[PDB]
Parts: sequence; C-alpha cells; structure tokens
Amino acid sequence: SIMSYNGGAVMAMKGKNCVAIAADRRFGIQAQMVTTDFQKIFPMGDRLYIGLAGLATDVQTVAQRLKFRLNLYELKEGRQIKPYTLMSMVANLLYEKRFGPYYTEPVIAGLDPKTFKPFICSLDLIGCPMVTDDFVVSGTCAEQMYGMCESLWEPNMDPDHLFETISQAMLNAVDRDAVSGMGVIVHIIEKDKITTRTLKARMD
Amino acid sequence: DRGVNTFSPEGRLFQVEYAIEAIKLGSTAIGIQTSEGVCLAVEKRITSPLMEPSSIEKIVEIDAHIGCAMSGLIADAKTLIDKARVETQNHWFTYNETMTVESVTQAVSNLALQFGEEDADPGAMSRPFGVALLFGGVDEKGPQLFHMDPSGTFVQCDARAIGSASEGAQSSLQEVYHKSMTLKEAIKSSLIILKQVMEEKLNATNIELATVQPGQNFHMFTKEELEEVIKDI
Amino acid sequence: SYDRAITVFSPDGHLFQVEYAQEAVKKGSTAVGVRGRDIVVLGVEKKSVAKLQDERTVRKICALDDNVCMAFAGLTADARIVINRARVECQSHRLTVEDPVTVEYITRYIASLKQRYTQSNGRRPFGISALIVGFDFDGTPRLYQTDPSGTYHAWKANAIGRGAKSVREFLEKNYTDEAIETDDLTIKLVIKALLEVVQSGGKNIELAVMRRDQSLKILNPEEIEKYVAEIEKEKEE
Amino acid sequence: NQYDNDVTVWSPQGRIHQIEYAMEAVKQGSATVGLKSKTHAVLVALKRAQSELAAHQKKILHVDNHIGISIAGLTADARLLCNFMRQECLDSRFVFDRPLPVSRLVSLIGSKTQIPTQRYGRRPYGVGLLIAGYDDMGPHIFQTCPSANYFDCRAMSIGARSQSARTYLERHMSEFMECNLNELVKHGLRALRETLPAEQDLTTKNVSIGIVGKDLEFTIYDDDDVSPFLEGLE
Amino acid sequence: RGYSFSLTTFSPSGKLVQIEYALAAVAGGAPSVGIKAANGVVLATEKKQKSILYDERSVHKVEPITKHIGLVYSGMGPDYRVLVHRARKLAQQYYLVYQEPIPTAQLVQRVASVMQEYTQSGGVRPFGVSLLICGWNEGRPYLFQSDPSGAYFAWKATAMGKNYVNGKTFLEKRYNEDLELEDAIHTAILTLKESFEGQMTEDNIEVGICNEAGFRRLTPTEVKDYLAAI
Amino acid sequence: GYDLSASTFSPDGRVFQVEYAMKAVENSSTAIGIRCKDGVVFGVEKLVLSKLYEEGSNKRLFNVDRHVGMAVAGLLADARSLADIAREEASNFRSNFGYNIPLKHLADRVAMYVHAYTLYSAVRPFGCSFMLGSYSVNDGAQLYMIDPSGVSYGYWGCAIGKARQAAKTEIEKLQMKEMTCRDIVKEVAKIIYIVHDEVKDKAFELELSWVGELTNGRHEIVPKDIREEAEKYAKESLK
Amino acid sequence: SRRYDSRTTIFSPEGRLYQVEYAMEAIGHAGTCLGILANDGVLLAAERRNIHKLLDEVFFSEKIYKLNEDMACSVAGITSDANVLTNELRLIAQRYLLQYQEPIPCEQLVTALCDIKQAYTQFGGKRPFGVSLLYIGWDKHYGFQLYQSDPSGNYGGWKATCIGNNSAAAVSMLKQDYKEGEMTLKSALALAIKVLNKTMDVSKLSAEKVEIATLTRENGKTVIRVLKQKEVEQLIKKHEEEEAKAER
Amino acid sequence: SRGSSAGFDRHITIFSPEGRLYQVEYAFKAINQGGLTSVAVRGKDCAVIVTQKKVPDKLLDSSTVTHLFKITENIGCVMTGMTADSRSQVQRARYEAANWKYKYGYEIPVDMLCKRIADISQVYTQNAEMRPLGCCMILIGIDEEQGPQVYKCDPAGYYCGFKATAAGVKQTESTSFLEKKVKKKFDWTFEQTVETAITCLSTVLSIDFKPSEIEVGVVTVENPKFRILTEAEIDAHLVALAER
Ligand SMILES: [K+]
Ligand SMILES: [Mg+2]
Ligand SMILES: [Mg+2]
Repeated sequence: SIMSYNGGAVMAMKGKNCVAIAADRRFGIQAQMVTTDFQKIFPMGDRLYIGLAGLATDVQTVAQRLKFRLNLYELKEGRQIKPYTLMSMVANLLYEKRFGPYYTEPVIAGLDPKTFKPFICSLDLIGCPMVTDDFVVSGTCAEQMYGMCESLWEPNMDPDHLFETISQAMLNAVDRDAVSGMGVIVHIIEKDKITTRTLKARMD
Repeated sequence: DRGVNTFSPEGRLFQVEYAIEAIKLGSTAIGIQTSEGVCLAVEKRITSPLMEPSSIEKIVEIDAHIGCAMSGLIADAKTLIDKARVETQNHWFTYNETMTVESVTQAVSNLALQFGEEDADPGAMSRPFGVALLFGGVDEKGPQLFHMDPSGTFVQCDARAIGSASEGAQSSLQEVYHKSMTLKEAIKSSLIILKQVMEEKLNATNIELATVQPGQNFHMFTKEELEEVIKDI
Repeated sequence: SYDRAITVFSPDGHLFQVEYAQEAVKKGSTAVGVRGRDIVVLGVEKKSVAKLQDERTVRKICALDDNVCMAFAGLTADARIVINRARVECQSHRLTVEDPVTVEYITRYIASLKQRYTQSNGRRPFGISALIVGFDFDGTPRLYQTDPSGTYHAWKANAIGRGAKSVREFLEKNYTDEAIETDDLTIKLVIKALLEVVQSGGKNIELAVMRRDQSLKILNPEEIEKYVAEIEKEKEE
Repeated sequence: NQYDNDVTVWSPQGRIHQIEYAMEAVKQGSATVGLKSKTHAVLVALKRAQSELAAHQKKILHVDNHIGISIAGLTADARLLCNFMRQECLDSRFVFDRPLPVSRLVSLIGSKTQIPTQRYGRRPYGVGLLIAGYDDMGPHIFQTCPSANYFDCRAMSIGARSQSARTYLERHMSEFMECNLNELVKHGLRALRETLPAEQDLTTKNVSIGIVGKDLEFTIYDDDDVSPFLEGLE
Repeated sequence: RGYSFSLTTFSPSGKLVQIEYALAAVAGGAPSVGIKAANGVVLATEKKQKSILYDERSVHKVEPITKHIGLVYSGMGPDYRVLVHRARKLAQQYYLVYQEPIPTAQLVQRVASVMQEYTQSGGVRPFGVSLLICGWNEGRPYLFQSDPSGAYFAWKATAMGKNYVNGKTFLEKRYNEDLELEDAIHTAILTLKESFEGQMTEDNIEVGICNEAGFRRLTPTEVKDYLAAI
Repeated sequence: GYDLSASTFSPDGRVFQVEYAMKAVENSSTAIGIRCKDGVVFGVEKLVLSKLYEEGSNKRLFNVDRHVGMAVAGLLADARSLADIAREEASNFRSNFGYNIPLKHLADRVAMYVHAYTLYSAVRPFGCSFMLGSYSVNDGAQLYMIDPSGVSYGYWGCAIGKARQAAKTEIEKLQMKEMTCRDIVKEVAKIIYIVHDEVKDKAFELELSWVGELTNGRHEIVPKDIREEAEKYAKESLK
Repeated sequence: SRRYDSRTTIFSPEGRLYQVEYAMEAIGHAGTCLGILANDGVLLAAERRNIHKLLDEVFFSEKIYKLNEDMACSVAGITSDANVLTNELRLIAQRYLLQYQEPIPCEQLVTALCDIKQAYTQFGGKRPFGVSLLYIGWDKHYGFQLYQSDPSGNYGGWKATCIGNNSAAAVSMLKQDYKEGEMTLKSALALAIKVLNKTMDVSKLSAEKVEIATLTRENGKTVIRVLKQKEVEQLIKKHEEEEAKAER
Repeated sequence: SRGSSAGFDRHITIFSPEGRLYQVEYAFKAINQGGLTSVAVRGKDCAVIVTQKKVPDKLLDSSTVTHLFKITENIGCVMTGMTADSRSQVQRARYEAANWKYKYGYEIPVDMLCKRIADISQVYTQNAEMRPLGCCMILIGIDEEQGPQVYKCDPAGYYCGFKATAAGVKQTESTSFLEKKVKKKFDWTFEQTVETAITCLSTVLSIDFKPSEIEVGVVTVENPKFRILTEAEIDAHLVALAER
C-alpha cells in the first residue's frame, strides 16, 4: 500500500481552551529507517498547525503548496486565517487532484485567532473534511490510535492533562506498529504560548 | 499607412520593391560560371582599421559543392543561409545524393514572399528579406550560378553582379564574358571589376574570393592565394 | 496576440524602427572595449553619477558565463532582457556540448536574437548595442560588437554609445603593439579613451578586466584612480 | 485612395482596387498563348532574360501527366499555386487511382484563390495561368486570374502585348479543332510572334512550348528541342 | 480574430482620456447615494422613469450579490449588468474554496481588478460606471465605491452621477458616526430629493439596505412609508 | 471617412460597405427567376467578353443540390464560393437529418452566412446576389433571393443585376401562377431579350435552367433544342 | 485593424518610447513618495490623496503594501495599475519561496517585476503600467535595501529617493541632508517629515495627510509597521520645535 | 462638450468627450432605415404585437414577408430594424431559449430571454471590432406568476418590461398615444388589447388598414402558445373597430 511505504502517524486532541497535535519522527523507506527527526507538523499560524501522515514526498509538497496559498491569503486579506477556513483551503487543494491524489491525510489543530476557541479536524486524501470535538488520527496505526484515544480521552482537559493523554495515546499506539515511531513530538497550543516537547520513546 | 501585403497600382508589392532598393545599399558581389567551375568575389567594405577583416563573412559554404555570396542587409541573410544548409542535409539524409544548385536556390526562394500580419503563426516573418544571393556550385549539370532577389525570383546566370555598383559591374561583365573562358581568367576578370567599382583601393584583406570546381570542393582563398592573383592586377 | 508588422521597409530601403533603435544606442553611455595580447578590457561612462545611488545596482558590465562578459550602450531595460537570454543560452550550449560557448557563438546568438526582433510581428527592435569579450578554449582573446539590426563584427578595439565616433578615432590612432605589450597599458588605453569624452574626470569610469582563464575582475575606485594619476602625470612631459 | 490599399474595402463604384492592382502584375509578364484542337492542348511562352548573360525565365510548369501550366505575374505566387495544383492531383490519384479532371482542378483554384480576397490583411494571388490538360472530355485550355475568376477557352493569350495574340487567335480559331499537332503549335507560335516588336523574332532561346493530348503526356520543349517547331514558319 | 491593441493610452500630459471620458458618462448618470450607519448601510438611487408605460418592477438597479452584499451604480446600465454578473460569479468562486461568504473588501478588490482590465486589454473600452458596494461582515458595515479606472475607496457616505458634488456637501453637513439605519434611509432619500425634479413615488426610487440580517431591496410599500415623511 | 468598414455605421445608420457590394451586383448583367404552377425557371444574360471563350464557360447557373438550382449576379468568384457554402449546407443537412433540405431552410442558412460578413472589419461583404429554386410534390415550387446584406425573401418572380427594374416590369405581365415551365422558358428568354441593351454591350449567350414536375424535382439545364426555340421565339417577338 | 492601432510599443524617431514618457508624466502628478535607508532600518513616507472628510478608513494604509515577510513597497501613479503589480509581486515572492524554501532576495523580486514592465514596452501593443514603485526590505545577502522602479522596467537601488509630486525638489533636499553610513531610523524619520513639509506646498502639514511605514530587524525576524497617527503628530511637533531653534 | 469628438469616437465604440457612444446612437438611426413601426400592449388576459406589413412588389410571395417570429412555442417576437440583423438576433434568441430548457428543465422566462439578448448586445457596445445590430426586439409571453409580458431590448443593451411599447419610425408618437390611453384606465391597465394596438398604429401612421397591411401575434393566459392571426381574424377586428 502506498500509504504504508514511509509509515508514520499523526493525531490531534481537544481540551478546555487548548489543543494538542503530535507525530512520530521516523522517516523510513519500507523496513529501513533513514532518519529519526523528520518533520510532519507545520505551523500555519501562530495558534494553528497541520500534521500530515502518508507518503513523505507528498507530506512535504502539500505543506509547501498550502503555505504558498496561505501566505497569499493573509497578504490579500486583513488577517490571520481561521481554523475552519484553513480546513476548506486544504480540502480544495486535495480535491483538485481527485483523479491523481496526493497520498496524505492531514490533521489540523488550532485555536481561533480572535476567540481562541479550540478546533480540530482531519481530511482524507481527496479532501473530505471531518470536524470532531475530541480527537482525530491519521496514519499507519490508526486502529491503535483509535483504541488509545477512545479509552483515554475525557472532556475539558487542562494543558497538563491533555499533554499526558496525547503522549500516552501516541506512544502506546506506535509501539504496536512496526513502521511508526522512532520518537514522538508533541505541540500544546494555548492562547498565550506554544509548548513543544519530544518524548522518551522506544527506538526499535 | 497600409499593410505589408499591399499591391501598388503597377502590380508590385510595395515591401518587395522597397526591399530591392535595400540591395543597392550593399557591397558589390560578383559571380561567374565557367566550364571549369564558378567563382564568387565580394567587396568587404571595411569601415575602420580596428575592424577584423576576417569577421566580415559575405561568402559562405552551403555544402561542399555549393557556395553563396550575399549583398544587402547582411543580418537578414542568416535565416536564408541556414535554410539552404538544412535543406541540402535533409536531401542528403533522405536520398543519399547531393542536392542540385537549382533545387537549393528554389527552396530558399520559396521563403521570399512568406511574410504577412494576420494569416500566419504567432512568430512568422513580418517583412521581406533585404538581401540578394548568388548561389554558385557544381552538380551533375556541371558548374552553375544562380541569382535570387527578395521577390523570390531566381534564375541561372553566366555572370552576375549584385549590390551598390551592380550596374557598372554588370556592363563590364558583358564585355569580358565568353562561354569558353577559363576559371583563372574569370577570377582575374572579377578582381579587375571589383577594383574599378570599389571606393577603397583593392588589396588582399578587403575582398573575399571563393571557388567551386568539378574536381574540388568549395574553397575560400587565403590571404596568400589572394596576393598571388592580385599581382597581375 | 498582436500580429502587427512593426518593422517594415520604407521607400529607399530603410528599416526605420531599426534606425530609431540605433538613435537609442547613440544617447546611451559611452562604452569601450580593447582586445589585448593576454587580456581583454571593458570600460563605461559615469553615467550621471548621483551620490545617493547604490553603485552595485546599476553596473553596465555583466558576466554571461565564466569566460564571456559584455558591456552595452542604449536602453538598460532592453539590455537586461538580452543579457539574461544570453546567460540561458550559455548554459543550454554547455548542456548539449560540454564545452563553454565560444565568444563568437554567443555573439552570433545575441545578434540573431536582435535580428529576429526586426522581422517578427508585434515586437520593436532592441534599443542596444553590445561589446562582448572573452577567451576561447585555445587561449585566443576576442572582442565582438553587435547592434540593433543583428549585424555583428570582431574588433581589435571599439566604442559604442554617445561619442563613440571620437573615441573610435582616438583608438584608431592609439591602438598599436606598444599600447598592448602589457596589461597595465591596455587598461590605461581604455581609460585615456574614456577620459576624452567623460565630462568630470574621473570618478565616473566603471571598469573591468578578463585575464586568460582567470575570470572577471571588476576594479574598485581605489584601484581606478591609481591608473588615472599614473597616466595624468605622464601626459605633461 | 482610402479605397485602394485593402482587399476588404469595396469602393463606392462596386470595385476592389487591390484585385485590379494584382491583375496588373499579370499584364506586365511576358506573353503566353494557349490553344487546343480535337486531340491536343498546347502552350507557347515568351521567356524574358534580364540581361545577355542570364538564362531566360521559366514560364511553363509540369503539374501532372495530363496537366501543365504557363504563368504570368509574380513567379513566387506562380510556384505556390503550382505546388497546390500538384498536391491536388497527387491526392486524387492516391484516393481514386485516376487523373483529376481538369475542370475540377480549376474549381479548386477558384475556391482557394478567392479566400484571401475577402480577409483583412490578406492579398490576392498576383498570378494568372493558362492551364492545358487532357481528360475524358478531351483537351482543355483554362485561364485563371487574381480575382479568383476562371475561364474555359478555345484559345487564350495573357501578358504584355497579348491583345495582338488574341486578335490572331480569333482570326484563325475556326481552323484549330481540325488541326494536326504540327499545325496547332505553328498557330500558337504565330500568335505569340504577333506580340513582338517588329525588330525581334522567335528564337530557340526565347520560346518555350508545352504539349499534352490523347497520345502524349504533358511535355515541355526548351532550347534545342523547340527548333523542329520553329523551322517551317514558311 | 480580435483587436489586440489597447484602446486606452496615455496622452502627452499623462492622462488616460478614455477613463476620464468614462467618468463623464458616470457624471451624466442618474444620481446614486450610499450612507454607512452604525448598525447598517443604505444604497439609494433615482429611477429615471420617463413614460408611465414602464413596468417599474421589471428590472432593478439595486442588486443582491450575495446574502450579505449589494450593489448600485451611476452610469451606463448595460455595463453595470456585466459587473453584477461577474461580481456574483467571483463571490461564488470564493465561497467554493473557503466555505465562508466573501468579505466585502475582497469582493470589491476582485471587481475593481476586472474594471482595470478593460482599461488596458485589447480592443475594449472601459466600463462607463461607478459602483457603490455595501456589505456586512465581522459584525460591521462597509461602503465602497469602484470607478472606471478600477480604483476603489471606502466611504462613510457619498453620492455619484448627476449633481454629485452638491450631494456630497449635503451629506457632509448631515451625516454623523453614531447615526442609526432608519435615520440614514431618511437622509439618503433627502439627498436624492436635492437633485430630483418631478415628485417622488415609491415606483421611481429604489432603496437597498444592508445589516446583520443580510442585504435586501426595500419593497415599494416600505419606501412609500419613508416617503410619507418627505 | 465612414464607408471603409462593415463594422462602422454612418451617422444616418447606414452600412456603406454593404451598399458598395450591392453596387457590384447592380453592375452585373441580368438574371431572372420565375416560379410557376409546376416549377421554377432561371435565365441569365451572359455577356460575351471574348469570342475566345467556350460557349458554356462562366456558368452563372449552378446545382447546389439535386433538387436546388442557384442563379447568380455580381462578382463571380464570390458567387462560386457561396455556391460551395450552399452545397455544404445541403450535404450536411442530409447527413444529420436524413432527407433533402427544404429550400426555405437552405435559403435561411446561407443567408445567415452572408449576413455574418456584414458586421466586421476583418472581412468584407459578398459582392453577389443569388436566387435559389426548387420543386417537390409536398412543398410545391419555391423561389428565394438573397442579397449581400443577407436578407432572404420568397418570390413569384425575381430579377437581379443591371436591368433589374426593366425585367420586373416585364415579369409582372405574366400570370405565372397558372403557367407551366415549358411555357415560362419561352417568356424568360423573351424578357432577357427585351432588357438586353444590344447597342451598349454587343453579343450575349442565353443561359437557361429549370426544376419542376417535368424534371421530377431535379434541377437541370434546359435542353439545347428547347433553348434554341425559346431564343427564336424571343428574337421574333422583339421584331 | 491598422487605422485604429495607436502603436504603443514602437520607437519614435529620436529612439524614444512615447507611452513610457507619458506614463512618467502621470507619475509626476501623483502623491509624493519617498524612501530612506538607515543603518538600523528603512522607511517609506507617502502623501495621502484619500483625504476627503467622509472617507471611511478601512485598511491599515493607502499606498503601503506588504509583499512578503521581509519586504514592502509604495507606489506613485495609477492606483488600479499598482494593484495589478503589487498582486503580481506577492505571487513572484511565493513562487521563489516554494521553489527554494527561502525568501526572495529584494533585488530579485524587483528585477522579476521589471521584466514584466519591460515586456509591455516591447511587445503586445498594450499601454504600459503607469506606476513607479519604491521597495524596502531586508535580505541575508545585502541587509537593508531600498529600490526604485519605473514604467520602462528600469530600476535602481538608492540610499534615499523620491517619486511623485515635487520629486526633483525632494532629491535636492535629500542630497544635502543625508549622511552616507550614519543615519538612524530616528534621524531618517525626522528628515522624511522635513522633506514632506517642503514638498506639500498645498498646504500646511498634518498627520491625516501622510503615511509612514518602517522596516526593522528584531530577534532574527523582520518587522514592518505603519506608524499610528499619534506617532506621526509627535514627529511633526518635533520638526516644528526644531525649526524654532533654526536661527538662535 | 455638446457634440464634441476626438480620435475615432465616431467610427468605433469608444467614448466621446461627453461620455457618449456615437456608434450606438447610429445603430438606433439604423432601426428607422427599414421604414416600419411596431406596437405591443399587455392586459390582464393577453399580450399582443402588431406591425406594418408592407408588400410593395406584386412579385413577392407575401407569405414569406413577416417580422413576427416564434422563439419557443410560448414566446413570440416582433423585430423592427435592419432585416438580416433581425434574423440573426431571432436565431440567437431561439438558440438561448432551447439551451436554457436543456440545462435547467423549464422554459426560459420572457424577462430572462430579453436580458440575455440585451447582455449579448452590450458586448458589441464595448468591443471595437464589430458593430451593434441595427435592430430592436420586442418579446411577448405568459409568465406563470406575473401574467402576460411585453419586453423590449435595444442596440445599447438596455431592456425593460412594459404595459405597452413601440419600435421604429413612429415610436415616440406611439409612446404618446399609449400614455394618454393608460392614464384614463383605472388600475393603469389596458383591456381591449388587440384594438388598442391596431388603433395606436393606425393613428400614428394615419392609414386605416386593410387586413393584409398588418400582422398580429398574441399570447393569452388561457392559450399561452404564440399565435399569428389570419387575414380573416384581423379583418374581424378591423370591421369591429369601424362599427361604433
Ligand atoms: K463595437
Ligand atoms: Mg513502532
Ligand atoms: Mg526495529
């Protein structure tokens, strides 16, 4: 399967007045790890991030083409993009390739630039959007991730509890997937600060 | 103000008649056809001692059996020459034989009226070529010289001059030319005539001469070989 | 798209647009070239000075490739287009041939570009002349000139732009085996040629050199005024 | 004036000055004659030489085994039109394995040369043709014009001083249908000779002959090959 | 095949006369008025209603672009219809990508850019109209003008077409920042009365309003009610 | 100057290039068409510009379909091009819809093509007027005339060219509704001989064609012997 | 059609491009616009023409445009033409960033746009764009920079410069007061107000009537700001206080 | 200003210094070159078009001389102006209506068809290379909600709906006649719609028609198909007018 060629996993999670987004760090080609610090989460805003799992080349191309489109939007418009509006922009970019798609399935996590209301979504590879109030997952260990998130996630979590939850969901999920892991990165996004951590994690 | 393909009341295309007037601004060139080969000779028209005379090329090789002398707006000649070269190689590619001088001249002359400004491609010619050409070579019909002008009219000539002093030079050619004449006589004759008509004193750097012969490929004369012929003249 | 013939023949066989492009060239800053023995030099006028100008941004000498550069006189916007097309072509050549361009190859390319824009619908001619210099792979030094018509020639030395006629007359009398025996004198020959037309000497001669293999040196105004005073005190004697 | 530069501008008299001007190109070419009998069609042309040392311009061109042409006007237009004709003849033999009938080829010319007379920035063809051919309907002489109009002829002359030829051809045309080939070419040459200044004669250097008919594919006679035809204008 | 050359060029003095001359068409157009209230916007225009034979309701000058944006003009009506159509199409193109109604300022920019094209592109003349564009987004009202050159401007209030100079000074001496919508409708109609001639009916003026609820035209019976005080 | 382009109205709302093209038709020799009980007959005054031309040459009567004739006046190359358009239109109709194109529809289509050349600086108006004639049991006899503006109307009788008016007045004397094609040929020939100016332009050929019950709805040249008798009738009626 | 074609991209007999020259006249009448380079930054200062009492004040400036994170520009001439060009600038800058994943160097952005302008003078028979632009920016190759381009597609880099109304006069004043290698943003601001004070001779200078934007570096990041009116008034006052000291 | 002109503003559709389009103004004069007038009136129950039918030549097939055209089964039209231009505009209208039906699955409204034709005409007022059509189109049909409709569009690309209108040589005079007749009528509507239309035309020309000198086209709420009256049907209205 094309989506498993590089492996990898991203998820996002909602809390009270905050969101988290997390990703594995492996860049591999089938069985072979090539690197352990590959970037899969990209800022699209001060309080707005997009994580992409899938074919590594397309992760990079989508992030770059999206940033092009976003930078033009912000110059032309007043303003910083709203989370919901970035989702639609991504949907549109992915569906343009309906018949020869990018092999990536994004998650978006952020806070509204004026209201600071938490937002998360994911999209399939042709741009079908999906908003939730709890969590989203994408990657080669989606089943593992769903099991962790459905069992651990609770409503209205403060930034500390959200960090522990998303971290445990990622770690324990990727430890059941051969082609995901070699490290985890977690961003916690609040009104006044971004907190970025790498986790202690298995490297097999 | 009018279009480039407008006829005059006399039935000529204005742009073609005007292009022919530009030939009269060019340097004089002369061609003579003999049974032993053809020669081509051209006034360089050096405008400064700082100019390198060998960087004025007004006789060019088309193929091993065909040379071309030009007069008028020399920059316009480049597409025409390249077309003659490509066409002789195409013919060699396809038929494994040398193209006749007449055929080469024809192919080039079919470009002459291919200009206009609403029929054609996003970039076709907007005006005729301000250039006349003498094609001199040897094929199975023997030695041969043809003249072409911007109208696309071409014709075989036993001897011809083109450019500024062509009336003049053409009269002198009618006086000296005969069908039994040798190539060496025709080379002297054309150096004599360029000498009369040139505004500068003739020497071995401000003219070019080339030949093509039955036995022998296109040959541009060296400074040294020019000096040899210049002695008697 | 615009299919109008812009350059057309007039009665008498003139191409007026081309002649008018040449008038553009004659109002351009003076530019000079000399072909030395083992060096080639280019220099060009002021133009108007201006203390507040960033000098770097308005140079009129330009590398095309490692072994070929040029100067121009005329419309500077037109020049920039011609320059980048020649730069593209040098790399195109190197691609399909793995030798650098000869100086004549790229000169011939530039000139045929310029000729095309005198014979294509919807375009005016380029309002520039260029002096193109460099060395071939066999070490022979080269100076060529092109003008708006697409005509080109090789020169021992030459000027273009305003007051080219008197600078060429100066070079005709002053270019000899003695004036090009060394590099220093070759460089000086270019500066005496400019200082003749250059209104407040000097100051406002940009200058540049190319030695066999060594690639393009431009000179700073500390390295220029050395040569200036080194010639000015000589013409007193 | 404001009406004479564009083929798309009708004058207030219902004329198109550009087309009339293109016709002048053919009036100034050297004369050529076309005539036919029951069995053959013949073309005869005067060739002009720019000087004593130039060849003498070609005036007669092969189109197909059964069709040839004589030209007057801009030679470059003559060649372009000739190449179109040749192509239509090849196409018809490729498709049908039989010669293109001459009247159909002429129609194709009419349709093709009319097109630029009605489009801005285009120009008429500056050439007139005499077309000799032979098909199932026998010999033909057609004439084509810069107007794109064409004519089916018992005989014809075009070019400079061609009125004299036309007058000769009218005088003798009732004899043509029953002539043998030798007689018919002689008639063609006498018509052409009427176009000449009294000083000048027909020679092997200035006469070109084209012949096609029942027994014979289109054949061009130049230089020494015209001598048999010139001997016995007595 | 098309004329590929520009029909608007620079004169010796640096003027683009075809644009000025477009402006002169706009100056001879029927009066139009735009007022930005605190809680909304009003557009109003005169219907040059010759003959009682016209069916007044059959065509409109005040037009919806989206649920939240509306338009009026002064100048040549058929040129206006082109721009109404393009504006609508631009609004939808934006909505398909962003799934959000186009902000008024973004719509105006895109429409003004189209107007600029017709001052430079081959074989065409500029539009002989100025648009007034009203809208509501970010909980706040907007009023814009866009002229034949493609230049646009944001206004608190303005007037265009016949007698606009006077209309503008009338509004200067009458608009304030804290003005309500219902009062703004009144003063908009008064500005039109200042250059009317003929007695106003609900059938020969057209009024559009814009607020939080959206953009709509006023109905004849609503306009009648505002005219009962005038 | 307001008369240089078909894309320019004059200040009185005329399109002078179309009027100038009409003038080319009005300089041409005369063609007529007559509809009768059982078909349509065409005649043309064919001026003889040289005795060197073949008797037949420069036809001004064409078959545009098997059931449709075309008669032209004006600039002949324009007319011939229009006959090819008409042919293509009839051919395409048969391919797409499966039956012989109705005369009225063919006229309307070709007329709209003619009309398209009256709007633009890029092209000029055609310099020709033409008539189209046909007959079938279902549609009866039909005769249409199209001018350089692209206006098309149906006729009982019609004339185009320089003796247009003189021809019309002679045509008005016939009760053509009640007559047959075999009778009308003689009258067409007669009318051509009346309007011919034998002092100004000397010699002419008569060209005749017809389409009717007697040709089973096929457009055909009038046979030689019938033409010659119609000429003889016309000549002796002139007297 | 030949008759109607005004022939915008041909030479005149003296080797001139009339439409280019005429566009330059249009610019000379437009709102004055200056740029000034200092050791710690760059500024644009522009006259506002959108000054009627009833205008609504909706954007953060009138004639100052952000091009990317490290660059901004101002314009003088036909506003609608300037909107086309500034839009295109933004596009070019994003294309370069896409391809190389670093910001476009300032000079390369200017050159790219200038080649578009040049093309309009040589082919296509369209009118040129009636715009001159001042570009300010920072890049890692040459640091703080100021460029000027005009309708010919010609440009140059400047330590200080002016376009629009009373240009010649403003460049005279800059030639005299500008200290090559010794300006600060604080001194260049005072000079800008000094020059705008001279060149708006119709009539007495005000905050509502000018726009200033500064471009500085802070914490490895480029900062671009449009001065609020309070700062502009406070700067005007300091220039008026300084002219009181002008004699004794 | 006042009739001023610069450059080519009388030859192509560019603005004059007053902001006028002379070429459009001349297209309106071209409407009158045809010599005809047409009138159209709407009542609660029907809409009617009447125009002059001028057959000077005895040699015309008068069945083919008409300015009345079916656009769809339910939309009728009268053309005034240059004839071949008019035909072209009729074809385009038929094409637009058929197209509308194919894409949207219901008949084009009369107002929309008129608008579409007006939008097409507008293009010729803004692009230099072609002239406007020297003709005017009046359209009749029944609208499901609004009742009978009369619409007109012109060479400037203006269009409007009407209680009644006119086109051609006597347009202004017809406008005046129709105005004075509607002021009298309570709720500002006509009733005896065919008679009003013919009477308007008869007055402004001063003719008193034969049945073969006019054509009449109708659509009614009860019978919305466009119908052209026969000579006899027309005669009955002419006879009924005479007898009071
Ligand atoms: K137009
Ligand atoms: Mg794992
Ligand atoms: Mg492992």
